[PDB]
Amino acid sequence: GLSDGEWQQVLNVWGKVEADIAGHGQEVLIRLFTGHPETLEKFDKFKHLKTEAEMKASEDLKKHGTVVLTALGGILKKKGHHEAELKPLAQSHATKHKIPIKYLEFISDAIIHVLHSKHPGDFGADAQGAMTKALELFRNDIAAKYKELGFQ
Ligand code: HEM
Repeated sequence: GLSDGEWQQVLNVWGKVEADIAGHGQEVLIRLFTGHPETLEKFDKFKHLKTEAEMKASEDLKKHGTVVLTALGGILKKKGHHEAELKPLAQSHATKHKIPIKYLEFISDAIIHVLHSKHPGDFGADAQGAMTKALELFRNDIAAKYKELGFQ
């Protein structure tokens, strides 16, 4: 449950991401994969990436980063009214990709890390609070769908 002012902060922060969705998406995934190498194993199409240099050079990783952040941005712009947008992602990530909710926590924190890394001094405490709450809401609603599906 975010207030109007918190959603305003989220969407203000998101404008930073939308200015360079592929660069943000790439760095989010690289942060996830390097911070939590087990997550790489969930991607048949990225498990060949042995080094961060290879990840950085991967155009397909940037492409997927764009897909991920485009989806997330579409969800965030719903300001919590995202049941229709979230449902297929929860279902695909539970049933097809088999992504534990822990990895969604990892990527949530990776987003925060990337925002500070790319916008040092420009991702204020209020913005971090609001973005964190929005990612928690996202993760929590996914978690509810995971529970429905019995997925761990
Ligand atoms: C912000 C969180 C995330 C969003 C918005 C997101 C979004 C997406 C989207 C839109 C797709 C393609 C459509 C689909 O299959 O449903 C996708 C595919 C996938 N996602 Fe995610 N995802 C997220 C987090 C994760 C995490 C944390 C993992 C694994 C650690 C993961 C693993 C995958 C895999 C394995 C695929 C299929 C990739 C392929 O083979 O093309 N996702 N994701």
